[PDB]
Amino acid sequence: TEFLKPRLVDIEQVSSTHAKVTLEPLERGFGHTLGNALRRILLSSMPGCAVTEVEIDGVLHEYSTKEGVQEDILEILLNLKGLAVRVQGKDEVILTLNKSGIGPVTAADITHDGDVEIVKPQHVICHLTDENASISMRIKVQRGRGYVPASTRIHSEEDERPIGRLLVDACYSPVERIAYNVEAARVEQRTDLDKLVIEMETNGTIDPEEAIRRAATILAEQLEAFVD
Amino acid sequence: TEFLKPRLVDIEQVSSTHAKVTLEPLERGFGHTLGNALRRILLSSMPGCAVTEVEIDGVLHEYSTKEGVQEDILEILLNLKGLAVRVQGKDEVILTLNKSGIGPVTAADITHDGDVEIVKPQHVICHLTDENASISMRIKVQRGRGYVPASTRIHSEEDERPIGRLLVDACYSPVERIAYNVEAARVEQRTDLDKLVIEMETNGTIDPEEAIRRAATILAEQLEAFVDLR
Amino acid sequence: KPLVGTGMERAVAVDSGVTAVAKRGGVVQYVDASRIVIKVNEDEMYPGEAGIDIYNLTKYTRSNQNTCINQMPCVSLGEPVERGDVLADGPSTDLGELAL
Amino acid sequence: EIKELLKLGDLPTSGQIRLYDGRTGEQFERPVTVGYMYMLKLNHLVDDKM
Amino acid sequence: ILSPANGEPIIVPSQDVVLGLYYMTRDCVNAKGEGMVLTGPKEAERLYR
Repeated sequence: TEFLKPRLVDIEQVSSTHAKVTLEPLERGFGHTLGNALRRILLSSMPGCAVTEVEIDGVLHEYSTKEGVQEDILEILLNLKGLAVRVQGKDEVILTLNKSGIGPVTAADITHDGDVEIVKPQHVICHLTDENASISMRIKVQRGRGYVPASTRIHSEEDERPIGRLLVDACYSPVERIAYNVEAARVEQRTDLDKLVIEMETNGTIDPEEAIRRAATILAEQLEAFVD
Repeated sequence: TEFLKPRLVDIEQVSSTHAKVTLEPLERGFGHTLGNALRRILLSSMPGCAVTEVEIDGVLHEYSTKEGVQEDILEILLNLKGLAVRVQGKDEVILTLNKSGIGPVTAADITHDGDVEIVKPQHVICHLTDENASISMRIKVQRGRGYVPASTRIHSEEDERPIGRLLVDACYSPVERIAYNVEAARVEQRTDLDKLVIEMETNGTIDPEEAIRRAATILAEQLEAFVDLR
Repeated sequence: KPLVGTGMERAVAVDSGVTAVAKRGGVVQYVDASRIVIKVNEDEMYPGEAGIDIYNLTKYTRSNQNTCINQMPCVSLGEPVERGDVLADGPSTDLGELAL
Repeated sequence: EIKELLKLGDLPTSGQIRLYDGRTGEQFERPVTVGYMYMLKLNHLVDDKM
Repeated sequence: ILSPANGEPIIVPSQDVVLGLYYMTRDCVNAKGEGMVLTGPKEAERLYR
């Protein structure tokens, strides 16, 4: 055992959501081990809070329409996934949205509480062409883990839903994109060692370095039963 | 947040080399991550011993022949590359071989020191085909990791060696083949869990428990410089 | 050796005259890394001499394209040998088959 | 005849098997051929050109 | 990057890159995730991976 370990060289930040981190030099073939383990941990197994289940008045099914709304309801159910939320006390809670008149229905017009934080108040949901039209719905938000689509959930549930409950894809994990890359570096005589350049992009609720260290901690805490 | 940890459970020695190691429980998506991480770090970073210099008397270079020996000396070197020793205390030893008379010369009759364990004592080295023939050799055994050829060592070292030291390539790593497998486990009501099964094929020189513990150690040490700093 | 060949390995390896072929039948007497001494059968011995053949193999030697020519004994001690066999593989043969 | 041989040793008749990957541990999407070629050196070495 | 014999580009992608570009962009009739909706290319990357 004559191990070799790095000196974190660069973290060059592009915005509040983007980042890229180089790291150099690693023993030969230790680029891919670390890159791959981190990527799988980030995509599949982080915890977070997000919207799951919606109740809209006067809507029965995914195909219908409501007069006085510029969108379909498919556009609504896409605009309602990126709504980044932070819950600190509960494990699930319910929002209520109530609006009338002409104007874009931003996220600020929602009924907010003390223990729930919305991190992009400018986010759009729907438009209202007719000033004689109103909108009134209620939203269910839950805390979980990973990524879970809707077909799996509906196959799992045979419950006799009150006709009007629509189900969304969940996006619990707070990472938009991660991608690594491994290229060659040098130490005085040896031209084999590897530098690793990961490139990460998350929504609100988490600053990138925070995400990377929490993932690495998850993995080491898994391994802790062998070292000693 | 229903995190759960693995514990090393079962070891089942099929033979003196083959071995299967079970390991459970693992939450979904963690079979493959651990499986492939430590598959990649068992095949490249284990420490083991292998022969690295040979001195045989009355022979000057490795292209000659000898009186009453079946193989010519290149074959003796290529047979010595693959004997498996186990050294307890030191990091380099000198072993001695010496025999006379008709018959095959096997690895059994290396004049053992106090703390050198030879794994297979039925591995052939030479053949003697005349009643007057004799052979006497001095082998050196070291410790290290990875693959190290002879050209690198000859160009690095400034030391001077006589006419008669013969250099052998070294291949230190003991693990030969390794393959894992993820299966579905049984816990009281959690049907969500998994189990990992690693099957490992090596020569002697490594008891599998120690192999997996060393792998886990170096992985955690690598992650440590990757948690705290930023 | 090659795992898939066209049956005409053996003729090219023998008729190219680079492997040492037995001259008369017998039973091997003394095998070494650089010579083999064979003792002929009684039926093949004409009554002048004692009937031993001696083969001196040619160890490492230059080939006029600058490569290595050498020969390896292919029989053990004390096993019979019939006329026409091979007793020593050449530079690029294997038990009398062209293996390239 | 070649397929009778392949079926005598318990190997897939089609000739091609499933290969995983070395770096990521994932499976290649499609079956892949595997077999034993017989190949040669040639003496156009590099150490005589550079 | 334009040949002087006739202004046709001279960096056409050759023989192996084109097969990758041709195996990505094609359509099967049954595969999975048939007919669900996304929010951008990024969630398409996450789903495929």
